Amino acid sequence: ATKAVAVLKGDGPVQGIINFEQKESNGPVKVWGSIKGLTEGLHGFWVHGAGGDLGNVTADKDGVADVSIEDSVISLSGDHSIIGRTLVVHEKAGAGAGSRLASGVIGIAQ
Repeated sequence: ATKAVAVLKGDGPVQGIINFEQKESNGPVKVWGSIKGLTEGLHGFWVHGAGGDLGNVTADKDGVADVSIEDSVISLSGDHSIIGRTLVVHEKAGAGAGSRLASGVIGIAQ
């Protein structure tokens, strides 16, 4: 199997760590992670450039956001291994204009 981890951080309160997983070169890439600091509402937090663009993420009263969804596209295994890409977040979904609030990097779960 293959595991991937990426540490994201905005300025101070904004912080999270998205985890990945793969069964084979063309296995289903399980998307799930735990973010915090954000505000109650949607938060488009995915890997820009790669094929891992999903809807948005939901936060809690204390910003605690939980991510748990399945999507076999990026495929972090084989020739099209997304492993080594960059992750970011948008100010809001359906915005169009807004500098990335945070930024990270995808890599094997050392």
